[PDB]
Amino acid sequence: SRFGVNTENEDHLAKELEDLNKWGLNIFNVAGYSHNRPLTCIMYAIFQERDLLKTFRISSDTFITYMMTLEDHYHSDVAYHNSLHAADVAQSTHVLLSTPALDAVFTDLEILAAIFAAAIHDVDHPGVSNQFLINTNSELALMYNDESVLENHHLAVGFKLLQEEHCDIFMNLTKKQRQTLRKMVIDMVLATDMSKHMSLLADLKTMVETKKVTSSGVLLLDNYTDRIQVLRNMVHCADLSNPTKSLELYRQWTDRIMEEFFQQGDKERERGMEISPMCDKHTASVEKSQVGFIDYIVHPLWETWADLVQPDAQDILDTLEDNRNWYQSMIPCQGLMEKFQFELT
Ligand SMILES: CC(C)(C)NC(=O)Cc1ccc(Nc2nc(-c3ccccc3)nc3c2S(=O)(=O)CCC3)cc1
Ligand SMILES: [Ca+2]
Ligand SMILES: [Zn+2]
Repeated sequence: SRFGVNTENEDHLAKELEDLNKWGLNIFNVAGYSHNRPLTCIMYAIFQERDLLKTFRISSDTFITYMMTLEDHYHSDVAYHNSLHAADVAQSTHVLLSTPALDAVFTDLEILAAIFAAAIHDVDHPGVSNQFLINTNSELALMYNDESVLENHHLAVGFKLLQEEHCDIFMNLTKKQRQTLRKMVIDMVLATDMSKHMSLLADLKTMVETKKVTSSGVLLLDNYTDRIQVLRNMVHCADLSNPTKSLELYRQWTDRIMEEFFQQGDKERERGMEISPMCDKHTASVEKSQVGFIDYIVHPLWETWADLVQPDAQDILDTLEDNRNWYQSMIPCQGLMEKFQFELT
């Protein structure tokens, strides 16, 4: 196929894609059967399922041309922040959009924006933190004044690529649509910057305290401000959903991010940086740092999300608690979480 699917596993892929609308889709199998084109292959599936191609007159050719281009701007050598992660965040956002509490809430344009935002949110990620780029006086850091450095970059590159030959998937939108989508996308990607987590969660907390549903139990959002707030927390949840997938999947994610963190530690050493060495793979405690990560970041976010969508996210929340318990059981320089927390300042 134009996708990279051999006639061999075209049945394998279709069977894996039967769970396109599920939390337990396995995005790794999708990349195996697509020749490492998971982002393009899953985005195509998502757009078909939602009938977004026809709603917005994005021809297949334009969509595939843009997606394929987008996906090549992810770096396959970066262990976690590659096209598989982006594939996963998009597939995950696709599911969160369809939870019954969010049944008919969002316009097609809002759905288009959320999922697009998920696909581009990490494009051209060099595999290092914002703070690394800051401390090295990276051109990117200078360009965005050390503020949401990479998040700004992802947005820049994701829009830039619309301009390549037959890559403008938004060309048949009206001016008004394009301006609304853009503003929403910008707002969701910047919302994936971790130093904004706590302020993000502090507003989601509020939203829940005065939430209303229809007689159908569909959450009620009557002005742009509310919808974009839900949308941006949705994307950030998606971004932080690894620990809520099946233990088998979660551990693969953790393995990947730890490789990327350690690979960052090697660059810090190599380049002789700021005397404050992070722990290496012998000296770190990865398990302890996970439980630290889930208690401090992941669970408080997911618990508040589950509140908003009561009881839609319960199986998610229970799987989170099971996984926290598994990492918990496996527990025996500046540590991972110490380095994480210190660099929020
Ligand atoms: C901590 C440094 C290295 C400075 N990095 C950052 O601030 C950027 C950053 C990038 C990704 C994460 N995302 C993740 N971060 C962690 C983690 C964070 C701090 C201490 C120990 C672990 N674990 C996981 C993830 S994940 O859900 O992606 C995969 C599953 C486990 C957090 C932060
Ligand atoms: Ca990011
Ligand atoms: Zn991400």
